[PDB]
Amino acid sequence: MILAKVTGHVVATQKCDELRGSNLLLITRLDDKQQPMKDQTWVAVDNVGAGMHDIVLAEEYFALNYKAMSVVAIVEKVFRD
Amino acid sequence: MILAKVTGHVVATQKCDELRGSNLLLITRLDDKQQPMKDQTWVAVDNVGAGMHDIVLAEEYFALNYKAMSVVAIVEKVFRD
Amino acid sequence: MILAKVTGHVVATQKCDELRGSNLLLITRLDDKQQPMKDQTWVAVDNVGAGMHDIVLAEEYFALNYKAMSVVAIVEKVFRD
Amino acid sequence: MILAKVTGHVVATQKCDELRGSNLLLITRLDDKQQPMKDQTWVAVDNVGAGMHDIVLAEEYFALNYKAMSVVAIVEKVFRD
Amino acid sequence: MILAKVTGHVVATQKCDELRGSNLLLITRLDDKQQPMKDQTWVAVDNVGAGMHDIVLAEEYFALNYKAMSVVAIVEKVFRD
Amino acid sequence: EALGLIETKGLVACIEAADAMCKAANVELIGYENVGSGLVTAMVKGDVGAVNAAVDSGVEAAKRIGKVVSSRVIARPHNDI
Amino acid sequence: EALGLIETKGLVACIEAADAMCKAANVELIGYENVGSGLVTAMVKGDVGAVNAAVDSGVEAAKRIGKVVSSRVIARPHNDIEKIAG
Amino acid sequence: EALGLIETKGLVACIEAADAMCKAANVELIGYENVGSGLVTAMVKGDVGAVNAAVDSGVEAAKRIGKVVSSRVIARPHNDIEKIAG
Amino acid sequence: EALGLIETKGLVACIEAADAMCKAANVELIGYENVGSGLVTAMVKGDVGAVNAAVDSGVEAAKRIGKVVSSRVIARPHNDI
Amino acid sequence: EALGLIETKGLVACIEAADAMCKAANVELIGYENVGSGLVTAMVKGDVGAVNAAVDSGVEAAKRIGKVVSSRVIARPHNDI
Amino acid sequence: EALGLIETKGLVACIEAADAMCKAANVELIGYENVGSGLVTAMVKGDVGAVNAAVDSGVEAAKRIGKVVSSRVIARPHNDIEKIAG
Amino acid sequence: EALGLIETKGLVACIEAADAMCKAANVELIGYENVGSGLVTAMVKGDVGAVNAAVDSGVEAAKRIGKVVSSRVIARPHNDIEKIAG
Amino acid sequence: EALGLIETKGLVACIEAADAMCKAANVELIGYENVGSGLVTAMVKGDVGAVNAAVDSGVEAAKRIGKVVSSRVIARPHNDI
Amino acid sequence: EALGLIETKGLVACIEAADAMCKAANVELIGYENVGSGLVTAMVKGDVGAVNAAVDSGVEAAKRIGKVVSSRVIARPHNDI
Amino acid sequence: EALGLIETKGLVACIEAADAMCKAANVELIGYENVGSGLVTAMVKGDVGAVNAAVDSGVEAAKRIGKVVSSRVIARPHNDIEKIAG
Repeated sequence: MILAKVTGHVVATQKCDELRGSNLLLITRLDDKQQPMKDQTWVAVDNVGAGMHDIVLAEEYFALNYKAMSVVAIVEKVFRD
Repeated sequence: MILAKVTGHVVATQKCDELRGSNLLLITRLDDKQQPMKDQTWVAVDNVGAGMHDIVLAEEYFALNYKAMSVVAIVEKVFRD
Repeated sequence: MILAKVTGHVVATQKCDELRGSNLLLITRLDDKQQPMKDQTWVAVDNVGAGMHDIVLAEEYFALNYKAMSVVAIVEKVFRD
Repeated sequence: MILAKVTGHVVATQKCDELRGSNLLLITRLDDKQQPMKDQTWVAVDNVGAGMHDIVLAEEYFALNYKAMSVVAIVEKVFRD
Repeated sequence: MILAKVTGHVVATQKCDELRGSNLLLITRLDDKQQPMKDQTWVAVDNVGAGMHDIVLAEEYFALNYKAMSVVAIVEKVFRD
Repeated sequence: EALGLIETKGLVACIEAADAMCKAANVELIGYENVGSGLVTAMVKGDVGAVNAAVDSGVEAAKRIGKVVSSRVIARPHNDI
Repeated sequence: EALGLIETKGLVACIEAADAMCKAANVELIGYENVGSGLVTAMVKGDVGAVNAAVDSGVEAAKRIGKVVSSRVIARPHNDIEKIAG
Repeated sequence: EALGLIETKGLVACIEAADAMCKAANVELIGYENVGSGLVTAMVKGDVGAVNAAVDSGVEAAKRIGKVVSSRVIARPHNDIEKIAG
Repeated sequence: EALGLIETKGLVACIEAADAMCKAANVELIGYENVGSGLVTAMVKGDVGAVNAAVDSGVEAAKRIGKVVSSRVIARPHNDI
Repeated sequence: EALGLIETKGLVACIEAADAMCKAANVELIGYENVGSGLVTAMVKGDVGAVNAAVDSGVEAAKRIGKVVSSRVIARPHNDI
Repeated sequence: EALGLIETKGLVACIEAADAMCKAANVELIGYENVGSGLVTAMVKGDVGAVNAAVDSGVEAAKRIGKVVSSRVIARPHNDIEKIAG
Repeated sequence: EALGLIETKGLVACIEAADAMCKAANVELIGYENVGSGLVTAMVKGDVGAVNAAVDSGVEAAKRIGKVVSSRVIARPHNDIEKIAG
Repeated sequence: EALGLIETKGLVACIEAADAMCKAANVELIGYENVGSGLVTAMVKGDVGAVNAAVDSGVEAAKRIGKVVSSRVIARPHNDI
Repeated sequence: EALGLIETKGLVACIEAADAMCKAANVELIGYENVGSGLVTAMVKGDVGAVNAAVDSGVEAAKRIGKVVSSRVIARPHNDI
Repeated sequence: EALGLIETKGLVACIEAADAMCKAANVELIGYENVGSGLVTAMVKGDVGAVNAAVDSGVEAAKRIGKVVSSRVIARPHNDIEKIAG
C-alpha cells in the first residue's frame, strides 16, 4: 500500500465491463510531510467510499475489482517519528 | 490504472499467438497538466477502440489479453482540483 | 524483499475486511549506509511483531495477508562489504 | 510491453531447470527517439528468435517461460507522431 | 531478470516459515560497465549456491521460494556491444 | 440537463444511494420525495455522461444494503417536466 | 464528521435505539425523520470511531424489543448530504 | 463525435427507431442507407453519452414492431470513416 | 501495393470491420461495394505488412458483432486488377 | 478516554496480547489483574479509534497461542468506573 | 533484548525448566510469577538467538516430568511490557 | 532480409511451390538444394511480410500435387546462415 | 576448442537448428555435411561453456519443427579429429 | 562461541553441507572427522544466531543429494568440550 | 574454479571414473580420499563448463563396472572448502 490523497475524479463513458458501476478517483502520492508530490498520480477504483481531500491507502494490482488498483482504507491517524 | 495518451502504433509481424488480431498502441503517461512526459512510453494492446490523440486509461498486467497491458477505458472528463 | 526501517504506524478505522485485526506500519527504505531515504515510505501489514526503529525485511505483493505488502522478517545482522 | 533493443547476451551454466534450453538476451529500453537509455537493461528469455541490434517487444512477468520476462515480438515499423 | 552482484548477506532469526533453511544475500544491481550502482540493493533467497563477489541473475517475484525474489543463475560471460 | 432517479424501500438505503451518486461524478442533488408505502426517491441532475455514471454507482451501493426498486436516466427531459 | 443511521418499525424501538446510542459514545443526536409506513430513522453525528461504536450498541438495544430495518455508518458524507439530513 | 447505428429489416421499423432516437437524446440524424434485401440503417451523431442513450432507446422502440438486426456505437470514428457515412 | 478484403453480412458489421482496420495500421481505405443479398465488402490498400495486420484485426472485431463471410489479402495484385 | 479489556487463560497468553495491543496503536497500558482460576486480564486506555484497533489486534495474537475468554471496548466509561 | 516465557502446572516442573534454560544458553533469569491454580511462569532475558535456544531446551526438560502449558519468545518487547515483568 | 524455406519429396512438387511463391509476393528466388532421398528444398528471400505470404501460398500449391515435408520462415537470419544457403 | 553436433532429418530442420545455435552464444559455425538417407548434420566450435549452451538451444528449436536424431558435445576433441 | 554439527553418510554430502553452511552466515569451519561406517561430521563455530542459520541451511542442502543422519546446535558449550 | 566429486564403492570403480574424467575435458585431478567402508572419492578441478562435462562422463564410465554412490559439482566453492580438499 501507499499513503495518498484523493485529488479529483475521472468520468469515462466508453469502458470495459469489469469497471461498470464504480468510482474512478485521482490518487496522488504524498511525501513524508503529508504533502502531495509532483507527477505521482494514478487512477484508483474506489472501494470504501472516499471523497475529495481524504487521505486514503491505495493498494496495487490485485484487489478483486480482476486486478484493478483500488482504495482499501481511509486513514484516521498517521503517527510518524 | 494510469492516465495516458495514445501517441502512435507498432507494426509487428513475427510475434506470439496470444497477440494475433489486436492493436498495439504507444501509450505515453501524461502529467498533472494533461501533458505527456519524457521516457514514459509503453505498448498497450487496445481493447475498446482507441486511436491517435485520445486520452485513455491503461491498465497493468492482468486484463485477459494472459497478462498483456491493455487499454480499458476512453476518458471523457478529468475533473481535478 | 527490501531492507527497511519501521518509522511509524497508521490508524485506519473505515477499511476493508481483508485488513481487520492487523498492524499497519510505515516502512522507509534505507540506503547502503543503513540510513533512511527520502520519499520512500510504504504501508506494510506487520506479520511477525515489529515495532518502532526496527530494521525489517518488507516483502512485495503476495504474502497471504490476498496480496498485501507485509513484513516477513526482523533482521539481526547485515554483513555488507 | 516495452520497446527495447537487443544489445548482447548472457552465458550462464549453473542455473535452474525452468531455464534449460533458451536464450538470455540483454534488453535495453530505448527512448522516444529510438535510442537506448542509460541503466535500463534487463535479461529476457528469447522466444521468437531475435538477435543483436534488433528492436523487439519485451513483455513483463507472465509469458509461460512460469513467470520469466520474455521477448514476444520483433518490430517492423514504429509509427509515432 | 537483472544482472546483479552479491555484496553481502543477512542473518535473520525471527522470520516466517516459508523462508526456513535458505540463504539471504544482498544483491546490488550493476550498470553497463559491470559496476554496482547506488541505492539499488535487494535481498534475494539464494537458490543455486552463489557467494560473495559473484555476478548472478536475480529474478523477480515468482520463483517458488511462494513469491520470494531468488537467484536463478550464475553468470559466466556477459558479451555486450 | 439530464435527470437521474433511484427509488428505494426505506430512507437509509436512499442516503447511501445519494452519497454514492454525489461522489461518483459532478452532479447536483435535488432532493428526496417519499410517496408512501416506504418508497423514497432521490433525484440528481447534470450532464448526461455524469448522470449516467452516478446512477450506475448509486444503484450498486444501495443494492448492497437495501432494496432498490427502480432506477432511470432521462437524457433530454421535457420542459413541462 | 461521520454519520450514523438506524431505521426501525415504530417509534418505541427508535427511542430505545436513540437512548442507547447517546449513552454508549460521545455522539450528538440530530433528530428523527419518519417517512410513513411506521418507518422511523435516528441520525447521530460524531467522530468515526465514536459513531461506529454508537450504531453497534443502538442496534443491539433496539433489536431487543422491536425490529431494526437497517443500519449504516457514513465515514465522510458529501457536503450535499448535509442538507438533506439537517 | 460519436456514431450510432441501428439496422432493421424494412423501412417502417427504421422510421420508428429513428424517431425514438431523436426524441430521447440530443443527437443529429445523418440519414438512412439501405443495401437491398430489406436491410435499412439509420445513423445518428452526437456526444458519446447522448449517442449511447439514443441507441438504447431506438433499439427498444424498433424491436417492438419489427426486427432489429444489429446496433453499434463507435465512440471515436476514424476520419476515413467520415467519408463512407457522409 | 497490397490489397485486403473483408466481406460481411450487413452494413453495420462492415463499418466496425473498417474502423478496426483503419486504426490497426497505416492503410488507406478505398471504399465499400455491396453486391446484393446483404453482402458488403470493404477494401483497404497499403504495404503488405500493414495490410496483413489490418485484415486480421478487422476480421476479429466484425466477428464479434456480426457474421464475417470471407477475408483475403492479395500481396502482389495484377495490374489488370 | 476509552477502555479496552482482554481476558485470557494463563499469563503467557496475556503478555502476547498486551504486546500486540501496545504495538498496534498509541494506547497506554494500565496493568494486569488476575481474579483466580487462571483468568488474567489486561487493560489499556486511549482514544476510541486507537483502543478499537488495539483490542482487535491483541485478540488475534493471543488467540494464536492460547485461549481468549472475552474482550470488550468501552467507548465512554462512567466516572464511577 | 528478547524475552522468553514458559508456563507450567506446579513449581517442580518450573524449576526444572528454569534450570535447563540457564544451562543451555547465555541468558539471565528474571524470576518466577505465579497466578494461582498452580500455574507458574519463568521469564528469561537475553539476545534473540540465545533466548530462542533456551526456551526450546527448557520446554523439553520440563515436559519430561510435568506439564508445559505454553511457551513463547518475544524478539523485541515494547518498553511498556518491561514494567509488568520487572 | 527474411528467409523462407519449403521442403518437398521430388522435384515436381518443388517447381510448383517455387512458381506459386514467386507469383504471390515480391520475393527473390535463391535456388534449389537437394540432399538425396528425394528431398528438395526451395529458398526465397525478401521482406518479412512478403516472404510470410509467399510461403503460405507456396505450401498450398505444392501440397496439392505432392508432399510438403516442412516449411519455415526466418524473420532475420544470422549472418553466418547467409553462407550456407548462398 | 570444443565441438558440438546436431543431426536432423531433412535440411530445413537443420537450418532452424543452426540459427538457434548461432544466436545463443559466441560460436562459429563450421558447415553442414549430409551422409544420405535424409540425415544432415551441423557442426559448431567454440569454448565449452558457449558450445554447451548453443547445442541445448539448437536441439529444442529444431525439435519443435522437425525430428532431431542425435546431439553431442565433445569438450576436448583429439587432434587427429 | 556456539557450535554446530551435521552428520552425513558419505563425504560428498558433507562437502555440500559445509559449502552451504559457510555461505549462509559468518561462521568459521573447523574441520571434518569421520568415525567409520561411512559417517562424516562437519563442525562450525561462531555466534549463536549465525551458527543456527548455518546449520538449518546446511541440513537442507545436504538432504537434497544425500542422507543427513543428525544435526545439532550447542549454544553454550562447556569448556571441557 | 569449480569442483567436481564422484564417490564409489571400491577403488577400481574410482580409477575408471578418474581416468574418464581426465580424458573427457580439460580438468586437473586433485587426488583420492577414502573414508573407510570402501567409499573412495575423486576430486577434479577446473572451469565450470569443463568440470561439468567431466563429471558426466566420469559417472557414466564408473557406473558401468561398479557402483557410483553420489556425484556433485560445486560451481564456486568457498575459500574455507579449499582447505578440506587440499
